[PDB]
Amino acid sequence: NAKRDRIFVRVYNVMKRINCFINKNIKKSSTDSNYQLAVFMLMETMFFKENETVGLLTLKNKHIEISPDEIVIKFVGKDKVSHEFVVHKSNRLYKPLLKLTDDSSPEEFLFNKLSERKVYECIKQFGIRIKDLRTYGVNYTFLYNFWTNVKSISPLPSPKKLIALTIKQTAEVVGHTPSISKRAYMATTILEMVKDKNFLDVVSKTTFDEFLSIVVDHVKS
Repeated sequence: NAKRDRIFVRVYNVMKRINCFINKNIKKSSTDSNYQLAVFMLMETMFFKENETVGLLTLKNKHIEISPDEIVIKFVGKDKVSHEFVVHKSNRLYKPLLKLTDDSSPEEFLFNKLSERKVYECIKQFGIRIKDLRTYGVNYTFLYNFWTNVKSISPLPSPKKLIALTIKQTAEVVGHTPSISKRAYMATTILEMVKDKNFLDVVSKTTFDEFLSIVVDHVKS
């Protein structure tokens, strides 16, 4: 598919762009609305909807537990969408989020100099809408699990069972079974690379970045 190839490839590159922006702005003090973008941008793209977007900007400094080796973030977006993820000391987020946290203001929002308009516009100015980042994430999650499968499972399941296992894992990971258009685009894409006799054998020795690149090289061609 022409369209989906274009987008996947577009985001793989756009992501490279948002990461430079990040490494620019995180050096920018704290109070900077742009330093606050770079921190939120880091939080977004590091997906490892609209509802929970609210809760994050509705994130109070008093729900951000901070300790020597971790930071536990807690929010509730429209009842059901309640979460409590953690950030480990080593992870890219810990320090900028440590610097962003103001403990002298428990009831004020972490991302106080940002909101709906601020974030949304940033990302879109990168050449991709929200949607583009979301489907990309599921494609990234599918490729990650697929990758993870080929190096952990010996002997290998074979193209159809490997693919089916990866979709199931991505549904378990992302929380829901992705669209049929999405599953179809990823299974096909994978069945077409599998036509190469050494594809799987090489993937079993790639790092995830070598692999993701091999996949962009293919989609781009």
